[PDB]
Amino acid sequence: AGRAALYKEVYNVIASDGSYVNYRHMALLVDVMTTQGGLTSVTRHGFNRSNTGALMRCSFEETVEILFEAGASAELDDCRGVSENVILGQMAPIGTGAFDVMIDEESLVKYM
Amino acid sequence: MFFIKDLSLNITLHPSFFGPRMKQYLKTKLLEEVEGSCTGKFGYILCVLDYDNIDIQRGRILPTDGSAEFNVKYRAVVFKPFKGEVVDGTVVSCSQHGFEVQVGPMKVFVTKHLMPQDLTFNAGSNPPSYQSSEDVITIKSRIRVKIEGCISQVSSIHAIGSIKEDYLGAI
Amino acid sequence: VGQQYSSAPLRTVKEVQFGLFSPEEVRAISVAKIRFPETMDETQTRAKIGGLNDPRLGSIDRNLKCQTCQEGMNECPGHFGHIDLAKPVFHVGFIAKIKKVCECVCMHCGKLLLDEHNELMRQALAIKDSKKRFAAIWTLCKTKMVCETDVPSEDDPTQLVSRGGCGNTQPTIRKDGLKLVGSWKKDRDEPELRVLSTEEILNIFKHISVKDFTSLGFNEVFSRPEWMILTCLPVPPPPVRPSISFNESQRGEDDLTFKLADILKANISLETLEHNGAPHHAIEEAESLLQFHVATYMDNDIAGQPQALQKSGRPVKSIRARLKGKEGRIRGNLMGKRVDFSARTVISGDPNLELDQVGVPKSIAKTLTYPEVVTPYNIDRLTQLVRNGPNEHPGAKYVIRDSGDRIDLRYSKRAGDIQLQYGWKVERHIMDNDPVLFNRQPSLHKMSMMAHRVKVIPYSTFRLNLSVTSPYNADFDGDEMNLHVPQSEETRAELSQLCAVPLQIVSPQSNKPCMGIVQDTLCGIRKLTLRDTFIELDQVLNMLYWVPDWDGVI
Amino acid sequence: IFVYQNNITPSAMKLVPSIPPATIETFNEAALVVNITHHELVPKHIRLSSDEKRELLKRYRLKESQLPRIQRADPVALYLGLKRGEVVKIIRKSETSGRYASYRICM
Amino acid sequence: RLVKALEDIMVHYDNTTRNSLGNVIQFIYGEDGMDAAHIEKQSLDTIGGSDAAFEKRYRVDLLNTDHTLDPSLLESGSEILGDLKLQVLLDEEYKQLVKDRKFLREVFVDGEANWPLPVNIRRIIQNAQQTFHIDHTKPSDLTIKDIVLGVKDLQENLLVLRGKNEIIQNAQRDAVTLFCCLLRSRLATRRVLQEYRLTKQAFDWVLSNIEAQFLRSVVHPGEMVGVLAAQSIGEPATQMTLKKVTSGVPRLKEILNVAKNMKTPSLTVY
Amino acid sequence: LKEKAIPKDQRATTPYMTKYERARILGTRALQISMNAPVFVDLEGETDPLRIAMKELAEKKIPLVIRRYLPDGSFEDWSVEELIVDL
Amino acid sequence: STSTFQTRRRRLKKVEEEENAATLQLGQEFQLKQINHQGEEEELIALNLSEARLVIKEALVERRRAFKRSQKKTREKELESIDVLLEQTTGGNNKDLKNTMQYLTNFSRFRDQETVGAVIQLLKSTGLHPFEVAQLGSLACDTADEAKTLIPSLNNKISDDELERILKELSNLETLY
Amino acid sequence: LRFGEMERDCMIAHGAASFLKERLMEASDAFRVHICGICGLMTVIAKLNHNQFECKGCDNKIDIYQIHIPYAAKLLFQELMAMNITPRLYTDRSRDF
DNA sequence: AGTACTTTCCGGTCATT
RNA sequence: UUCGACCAGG
DNA sequence: TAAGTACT
Ligand SMILES: [Mg+2]
Ligand SMILES: [Zn+2]
Ligand SMILES: [Zn+2]
Ligand SMILES: [Zn+2]
Repeated sequence: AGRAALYKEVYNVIASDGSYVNYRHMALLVDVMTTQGGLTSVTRHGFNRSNTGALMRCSFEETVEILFEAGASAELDDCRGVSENVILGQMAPIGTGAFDVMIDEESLVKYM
Repeated sequence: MFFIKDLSLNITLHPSFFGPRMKQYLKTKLLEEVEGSCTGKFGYILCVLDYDNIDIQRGRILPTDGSAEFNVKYRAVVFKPFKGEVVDGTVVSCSQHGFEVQVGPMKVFVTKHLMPQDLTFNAGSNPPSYQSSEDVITIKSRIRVKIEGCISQVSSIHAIGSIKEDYLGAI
Repeated sequence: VGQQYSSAPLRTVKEVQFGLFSPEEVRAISVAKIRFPETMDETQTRAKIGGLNDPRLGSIDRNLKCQTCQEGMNECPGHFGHIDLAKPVFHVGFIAKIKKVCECVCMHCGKLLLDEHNELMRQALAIKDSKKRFAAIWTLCKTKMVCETDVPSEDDPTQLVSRGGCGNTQPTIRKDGLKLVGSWKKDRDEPELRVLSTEEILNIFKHISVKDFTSLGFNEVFSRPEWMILTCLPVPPPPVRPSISFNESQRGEDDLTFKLADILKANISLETLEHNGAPHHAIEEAESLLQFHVATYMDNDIAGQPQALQKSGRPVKSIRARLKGKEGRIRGNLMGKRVDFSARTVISGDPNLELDQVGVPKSIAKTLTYPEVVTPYNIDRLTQLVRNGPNEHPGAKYVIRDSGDRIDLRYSKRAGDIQLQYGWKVERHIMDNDPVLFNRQPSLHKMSMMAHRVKVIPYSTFRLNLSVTSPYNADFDGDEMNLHVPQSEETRAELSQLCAVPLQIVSPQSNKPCMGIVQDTLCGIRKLTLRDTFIELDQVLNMLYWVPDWDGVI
Repeated sequence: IFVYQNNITPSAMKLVPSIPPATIETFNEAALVVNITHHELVPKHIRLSSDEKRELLKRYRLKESQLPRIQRADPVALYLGLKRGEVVKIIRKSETSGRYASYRICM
Repeated sequence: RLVKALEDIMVHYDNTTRNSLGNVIQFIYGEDGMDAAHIEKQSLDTIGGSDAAFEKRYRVDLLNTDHTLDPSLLESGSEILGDLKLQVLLDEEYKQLVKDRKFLREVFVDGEANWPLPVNIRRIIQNAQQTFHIDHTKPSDLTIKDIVLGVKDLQENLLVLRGKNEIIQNAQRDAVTLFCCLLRSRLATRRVLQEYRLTKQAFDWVLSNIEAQFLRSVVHPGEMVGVLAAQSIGEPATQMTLKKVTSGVPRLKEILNVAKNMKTPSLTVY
Repeated sequence: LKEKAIPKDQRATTPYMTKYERARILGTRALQISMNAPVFVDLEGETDPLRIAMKELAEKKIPLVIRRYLPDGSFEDWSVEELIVDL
Repeated sequence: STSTFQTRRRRLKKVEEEENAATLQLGQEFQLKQINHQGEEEELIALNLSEARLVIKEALVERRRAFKRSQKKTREKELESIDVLLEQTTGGNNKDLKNTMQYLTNFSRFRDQETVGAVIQLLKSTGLHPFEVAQLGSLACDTADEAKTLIPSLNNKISDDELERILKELSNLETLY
Repeated sequence: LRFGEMERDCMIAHGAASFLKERLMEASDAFRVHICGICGLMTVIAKLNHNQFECKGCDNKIDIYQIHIPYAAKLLFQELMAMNITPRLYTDRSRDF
């Protein structure tokens, strides 16, 4: 029900202006903010502390402070993070790259 | 000693050859870059067996150029000598420091002082050799060596072997 | 990218294993002793001394050599060097832990202060999360200050069980600058304050148990606590601390290249004291200096004021500083860079372009280029562009052959010549209908960046259609805009199939279209409506002719 | 279940987790004057069999951690009395599709 | 912040909303799997209106001279009146439209019946209309079975999730429910024949379209929803140029900060 | 790894091609075509690659395969041939 | 290069590279327990000369064959017969294979895929390790000593008499020339 | 001109995957380094001529990959190393999931 | 328990180093 | 390149 | 600017 409020509140903020946002969005955010357990704040105090990789959280408000304790605690990064790959110069698993493409030699013969 | 290990290799094929008989080209190239290869972890790659049932699997297209990359899984015949391994080959070159036996695709060398004493080295000979009381070792003479040590290098493998133990020498 | 073929297979990074350097590794890796603190001048003679930068490390002066690694400058990334310290030093950023760890283990024997025996501990040994064990463990043993030798097991509080030994009281600890000091309580009374020598700490750690590492947020292979203390120092190579030469007979050394210069100096001076007139503790007055530099070199925005200003009063860019958010590596160099194939000018409306179009000025279209690959389909057209030159509009300015070599179309004694080769690339001019990404910052919309159709036009302005105005959120009161040019056949596709303006017409942020009709067109589309309003032949005819898809039926 | 009035002694409560399997819970009167589950906002939850759970996971291909969570002390978590590991199914209404199925494991 | 906080969130091929850990954040993007883009404010006619009007509109009784479909509408009009095997489907329908009523009134208490929903049905028929030059004069040619049984066979295909099991195929029903309600609302026997004289042709068409059109309005596994939603909120946040509560911008800040001491605290007790 | 390869049956994902998919299939294909790869359709006089691809893609004569990874790592395999192309 | 069916998780400290000796301790890449492509396990594959001469020939041959389905669209006597099979299905610049067949074809000890068969069926009742079960097949041995000495990995694995019988049945199957 | 953070976020939204990379690499940084298949570092002494590769210390010469990454990144890394922190670059996942 | 401290997106000038 | 300032603009 | 932590 907390969620329900957190949403209701955020929604009212956008409504006061006479604007409109399709649920889903405010929902999504209001959710990301909740799932974890309670009220996880959209700030260096909250979300940017979760289990997410290092290189990611690394790019927002704590950087070095964060990287330091990453090697100290020998963290391992999945490189599933958008940011992760942006930093490596690789194609991020995002839309266009949320999947792979292959030449199926088989079908490559019936075509002639 | 000669083995039949299961290997695999990745070839990056350029869209160019994304033809009809691609399967063909791949295999072909597989061969270009293997039969004749050499590693310490595999030694001499000599021949790809079962040319026909070579697995190609689906290759995936890289992502900046159409080049595709298939993990060609094959099986072949290998040979990588070992220290303490006993093999017999044919001598090739022979000097004042010993002769070199050729056990297969490899060349094993034997030091003058890594043979017996009753075996000296005759210089003014033609072709050059090593004489004994009853034995005579030269070019074509077949020897059986005990590979004392192995040294990997570039695209080949050498090793020093002895004939000082028993049941070792000519035949 | 990089150029020159490498028989080295190529792959993508999949994982990033964060760790800490082990003094032994730092050594193995290094290719430079790094004994002298000077830069070069073999007695003014120009070159580099086997001392600092290039005692085998990277290079400068446009000269191959990188330990024969040749390649020279571009291609030879740096090759770390090291520099054996005199005495162990903290790691400016780790102190925090190093300290918080001691409060978790007692010296002399060096082992935990709470075994499976204490129950409140059990619960703190099940939590799987390095960050959380060590954040609960610590909270539990930061209080107890007596290395218990006998404790009441899972039975009677009467019966006492034994484990490790040496009750040697545990001193509480506090942080003063770059050192750790603690008091040992003596009963009978009054404290006993002494400075914990690194040399000491380091030791207590080396002995910490293997399972003890782990229990506390660490890793036997990648990060043993004992490494938070610097024994050997890795020496970033030129490319990390490059120079800046004003031709010759001058200087240009980088900030970093100095702190090492100091660290190095302040190291030697120490050494030359432990093998000479060593007034015992008139040294720890010069060992704090190394702990200082080798600290600041990494971080220089501490609480203990002394900024370590460099002669002139300029703060000194610490490594940390280089990564610090915004304007910095991570956020300014990696998460967002400057790029090529881009242009920006002033935008102005033009009621004559289809919505999805964008007016690009010849000036630019002749500057920006798209690499096309010589194919039998184009050969002809391409060769014509090449001949045309890089001055006439529909043309090109660079032909590049398989042989990884660029023909500069504006100079080449063969400009006019050249027969293309299927497989060659011909960077040509941006042509009418090359998809591009147009945009107006601040970008806070999918729409702040859309793909348009290039339409080469005269005069100097990006001329965008009016209705696509409100999505970028732009006026023409002098507003500027950015244009990026795709580069690979598959890149374009991504713009044209997902970023094209016609697509952005209906927006998800509000499940309603996001572009409409404004100003004249709107205002006028009301007037032109009204019952009151009629139009006569002569004109109704032209109006028809204007709608391009008029079925020709008055 | 033990219902206290103004409070229990810290000497007392430290005797609940000393006789497993069995379990005990502490509730204040003033907190049970009203049932929270009856609140407009709070949607109805539901416990899940260690069968229904080992399923949920298998059908989404989830590991225990990737699942949304509920506090061990959460008002509703108590009303139903979950246990570190039990999963609750939250079914609420939705302005996008009548009903929505959500899951909350427990920490 | 809003962004950095949701980058990693996208819809994975299973139609779940997760991040880089794979921690489910939404089991079906937006609790319905529909892409924001394909949605319009439609009206769930079944909600508002007097209990009286409701009957006059959706109720069909084949056992009554005044509550049956006048044979001026359906071709097989006269030969139906009374049939008892039909008045079972004809009543199954109604009992449902009624379940519907009560359901919506339990979700949208306000009474507001206009909501965002994929597939604009209003128009889809409007086209059906002037596409088949349908004359409001002569009688249809739909069996009563034709209608009711096809509408039921429609909901069967509005697939959002696909899975080959209960848990999954159960969610299916869920993330569609609302829509169907709107579907049954506009494809109820009386309506289908009295309000929009559809022919067998038109109807079979109107159905086909709804199916296809729906299947398009699903969300694409690939959509980086997070970033999207982020902006979608933080965008109309900049356009905020400024009864005595805390207000907009500062408040939103207050909210994302999860601050303990809010300027305005209030609390409405009914 | 094959435990991570889902059978052609038991298949679950969308029977239709995602907009990103096609977008990439076309791009990708275009690229290759522009690389002098072999074209499997009569170029009705077409000469622009992404154009050709758009054709190959409508005669569903593209030798590619979209491998859809799942959150847990297991993937599903589909062919441009199978995949329905609405849009 | 060319990977080998077994991703050994190398966690940084690569230091234990044991020695190589007829202590049957072959590089990790040749444990008795290696992995087959099908994902199954399988005993190492030990080829004794002349048994190898046949595997190679058998494929170098059936290659020439499938090299023509697609084409449409006595000691000194075998030196010549093989040289051709190469100059048809080999790389020609595989000077190793050339030399591998000479050697392999000269020191070979059997000509029939039947003889080589029995050799195998025989030694394969020993319970011996593949590498020995090779040397025994490609090295002339008259005594248990000449044997248990040029293959010191045998020493305690088989009575002298037994090993001696086997050696008898070898020179007995040893095809002439 | 600059393709700052915001501009990225947009492409990410668009799902314009490849494009994003293209701005980030090909049209900017893009660099090619070598690694030790063992100790995920830049150590590698690539002579890219006599094909020699080495990496004494982890002592290789056989297991070596080549990767493409934004030069800025290489730096990020080298800067991190000078701070005595190790960022490992591995070409294969071993943690599954 | 209080007070201070630290932590919007995007050309050319001058001055110093 | 950098620090600083200023500016200048959307 | 204004808020939030961590710190003295
Ligand atoms: Mg303005
Ligand atoms: Zn170099
Ligand atoms: Zn102790
Ligand atoms: Zn290495």
